[PDB]
Amino acid sequence: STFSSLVIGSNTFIPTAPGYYSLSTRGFSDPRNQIKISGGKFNAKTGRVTAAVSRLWETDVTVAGLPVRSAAEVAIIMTLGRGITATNADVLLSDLNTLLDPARLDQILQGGF
Amino acid sequence: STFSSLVIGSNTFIPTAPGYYSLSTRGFSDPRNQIKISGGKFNAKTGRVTAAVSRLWETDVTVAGLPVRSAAEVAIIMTLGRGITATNADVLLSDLNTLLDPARLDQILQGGF
Amino acid sequence: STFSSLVIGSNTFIPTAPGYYSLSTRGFSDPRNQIKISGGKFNAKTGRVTAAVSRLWETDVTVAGLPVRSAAEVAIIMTLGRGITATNADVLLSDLNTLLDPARLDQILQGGF
Amino acid sequence: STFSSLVIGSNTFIPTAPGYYSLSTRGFSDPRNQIKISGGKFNAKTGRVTAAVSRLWETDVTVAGLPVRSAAEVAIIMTLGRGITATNADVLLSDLNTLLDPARLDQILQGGF
Amino acid sequence: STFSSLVIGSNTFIPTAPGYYSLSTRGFSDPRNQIKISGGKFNAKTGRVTAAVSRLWETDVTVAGLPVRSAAEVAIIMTLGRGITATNADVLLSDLNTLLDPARLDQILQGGF
Amino acid sequence: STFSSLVIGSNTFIPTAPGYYSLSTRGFSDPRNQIKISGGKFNAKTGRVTAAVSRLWETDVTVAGLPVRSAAEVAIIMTLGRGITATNADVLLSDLNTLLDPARLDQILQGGF
RNA sequence: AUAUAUAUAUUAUAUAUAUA
Repeated sequence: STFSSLVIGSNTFIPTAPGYYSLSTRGFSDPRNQIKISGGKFNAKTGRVTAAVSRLWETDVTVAGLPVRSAAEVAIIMTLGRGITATNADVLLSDLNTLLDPARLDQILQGGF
Repeated sequence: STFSSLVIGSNTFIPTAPGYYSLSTRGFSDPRNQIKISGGKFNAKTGRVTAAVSRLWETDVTVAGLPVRSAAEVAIIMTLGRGITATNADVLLSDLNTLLDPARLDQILQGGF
Repeated sequence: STFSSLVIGSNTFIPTAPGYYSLSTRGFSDPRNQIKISGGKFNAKTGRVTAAVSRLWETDVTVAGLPVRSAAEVAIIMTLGRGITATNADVLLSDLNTLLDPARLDQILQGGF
Repeated sequence: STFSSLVIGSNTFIPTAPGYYSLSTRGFSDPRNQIKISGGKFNAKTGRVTAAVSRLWETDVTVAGLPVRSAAEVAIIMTLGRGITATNADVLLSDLNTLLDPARLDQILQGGF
Repeated sequence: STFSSLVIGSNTFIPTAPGYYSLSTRGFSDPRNQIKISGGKFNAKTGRVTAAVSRLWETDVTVAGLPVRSAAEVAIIMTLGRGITATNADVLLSDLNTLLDPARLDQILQGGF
Repeated sequence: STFSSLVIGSNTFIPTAPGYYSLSTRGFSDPRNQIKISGGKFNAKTGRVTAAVSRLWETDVTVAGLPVRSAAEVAIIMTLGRGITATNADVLLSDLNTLLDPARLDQILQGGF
């Protein structure tokens, strides 16, 4: 609703459902490729604001000879006390995306502590 | 202590607690600056692996004229089905980091759908 | 029966069953391509005449590796109070067709409010 | 909310209520001129997505010597099985609008089969 | 997000939450400076439309030697019967703004009947 | 009681009832044109003061051929924490009256969010 | 008689399509 479109490089996401922005290429019965945004929740009790941006992707892969549609969800959840800047948030996120290369991800996905 | 250390640019994080890595500069009384990794959860019931990497940062900031220590937490939660690659995950995460610039982050944190 | 045939562009629909007009080409085992008209109903309680023109199209597509025939139905329903012209109705219909392009339709099918 | 505004020819419709887009000119006591969109509903049982776009227009006409406000509603209802494109739907809609001219519409409103 | 932006002199308000527009300068941790619009409620029972526009402003001020963040909210509630124009409303509102200068505002806030 | 009269341009309002100031032109059985002031309420619990100034106007309009007296009420409600100035109030009010022109009022009165 | 779907009013009212 509040964003007219979300652009990432070449890819352009149009808003479909409340909180939902799906790729312009993808049809309605095509595998989902989208972004979910729920944000701005704030309670005086915690003094902290909470928001969440999820990236959801589906791909058709043949596993054990059977074509199945597999899902993949990367959800970011932000909890920021008063005094924190959106810039602080992007810095922490950037730190995490730098930290997660496919090496460490394969190792963490099988159990890396 | 699967990872001996986590390096992000110049910043180096040493392991302290199980799945906890904090910056080498900081003290224990100093505000927290750290990374929590708990990953690798798999059930063949759903064929889905689930992992989480969290970034936690505290800063001493003056808010409305009063000195306060505030917390900021960006948590990534990955839920991947069979046949999704760690490369797919880094792609989706990179998409999210590119999407979240401070402008959109602020809009969403103030309530953006 | 009250329409001898319905011409739409290149295609010509002949009546088969009461209120049914299918494409002249199709054989009986071919997928259905038809128009269902039923209208003129008036109840004194509401003072509203009501009419409907449905369009039904089937196509053979492979889904989940199985060749299957799926359907697609677009139904227009007109409810008009005393003092409305058929021209008022064609104006409203034209408005809706100008409004619904494939992009907006995909959006609405994926959950558009 | 997912559409900032709907332009149709000269006229421009702004959203007022969830799923409602009325003409920007009209005041609150003026007759209603609006579009009602609600769609995206999918049930696994039928494998059919269903959506609806209604057009609602009221006008003030004297009937039986009494000035009365009467309504006129043209509702499009889309039911699409797996493997249909939004382009398939716009084609069917265009077919119906080409088909329905005022003459045929008057005929159908007066009882056309 | 019916209104893409609210402009008042030099100040520009962007939409954040449903019916919420905050100044483009401010951050989420920064004090609130915003406009809440919730309007258009109509029942034919009373023939009365009801709408509300609120202005919310926070400032960090030292009070009795202690730094405090204080809130200030001016809320307009319009209740209009059939046949009242939006022009009538702006006239009445302009009357109220002309009437409330700081002298009378202070007198009334200290208890003026 | 506390104000001897309220003057707005050419128009002069005399106090009639406690909290009530009606136009000097208007008789007692004439349509109401008045200002209601209730103000100064302050509780230590909230720390905030509340006041309210309403503008009430009635006009005779023929609707559906029947002459009816329609009401119109624009109420301002102020809630100001300690540290706020009456000048701050007039500024916020002035912002609102600048923001509400007949364009945006007609659009909000039919539902603008 | 069964199944599916849309719109109006504060559970009720109106309407379309598929199957026996």
